[PDB]
Amino acid sequence: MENFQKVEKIGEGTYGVVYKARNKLTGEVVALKKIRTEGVPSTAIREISLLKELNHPNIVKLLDVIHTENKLYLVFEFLHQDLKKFMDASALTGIPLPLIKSYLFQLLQGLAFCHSHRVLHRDLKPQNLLINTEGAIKLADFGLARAFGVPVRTYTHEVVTLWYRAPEILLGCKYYSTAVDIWSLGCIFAEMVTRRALFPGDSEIDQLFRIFRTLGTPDEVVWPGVTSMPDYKPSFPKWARQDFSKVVPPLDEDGRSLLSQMLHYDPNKRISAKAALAHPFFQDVTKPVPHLRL
Ligand SMILES: NC(=O)c1ccc(Nc2nc(N)c(C(=O)c3cccnc3)s2)cc1
Repeated sequence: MENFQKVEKIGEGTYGVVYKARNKLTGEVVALKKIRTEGVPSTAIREISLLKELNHPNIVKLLDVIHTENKLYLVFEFLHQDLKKFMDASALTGIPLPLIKSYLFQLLQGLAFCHSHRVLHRDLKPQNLLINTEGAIKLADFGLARAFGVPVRTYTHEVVTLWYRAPEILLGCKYYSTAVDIWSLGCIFAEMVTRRALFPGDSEIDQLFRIFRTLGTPDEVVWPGVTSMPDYKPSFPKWARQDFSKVVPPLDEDGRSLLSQMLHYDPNKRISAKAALAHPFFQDVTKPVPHLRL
């Protein structure tokens, strides 16, 4: 990269490779994401160019967009660690509840902001959540399937994670609502608490059935319209819903209650980010600083 200096490769997202780089001129350290190849749509670059204005303390700042040679480069502010790494590093002891609560609260603030601006993330996962030494956590990547789509892998043979995908997506809904982000965040919340992914599916059907085995196979009573969904099959096994206290022990009732609302099957009953911020679980929220080893 003529203007930069790919310090190190720090990821390989579902579109391209992310590098840590220094602006040889400004000297600023940034995350540079290279995107795939035969001209690159102008509709996306306009969708992207729209993200530059989406600034919030809990959203990774998109600094520059550069189109050149069937290659699209996205320049983002750099953060030192992602939540996946932090969770793995905290696996022995667990992330303290107050920090879990702070991170959840901040991510809901970030989502309330995006959603009020009619922007959906669509692919929330621990690897797309970045943290710093000051205790902030920010939303990164944003997918962009409305300006690109769901990739078969990433760009070069890679197993896309389905663990955080909302059921309406798995059932073939063609129009996603902001509810898909609340579902993913609920899955991440559970994972921070238990130190185990909630629904670790290894295929779309296994992902769906893992959800059904835990929350019960949905029906018209809890999810009006579900049996008419594109990929719904009357032949799906009928599993009973599991007691919620068994899913995220030892989370307190306030936490369970909020998680249950973030995981409602019906996208329309699923709690909004705005409403979640008002939940009693956050009455005593604070902003602890994490112990980060960089
Ligand atoms: N695992 C690591 O050591 C690690 C180190 C530093 C990072 N730091 C990152 N900073 C930004 N801004 C990132 C992104 O904007 C991003 C994230 C995910 C997909 N696409 C773009 S990744 C992330 C991970």
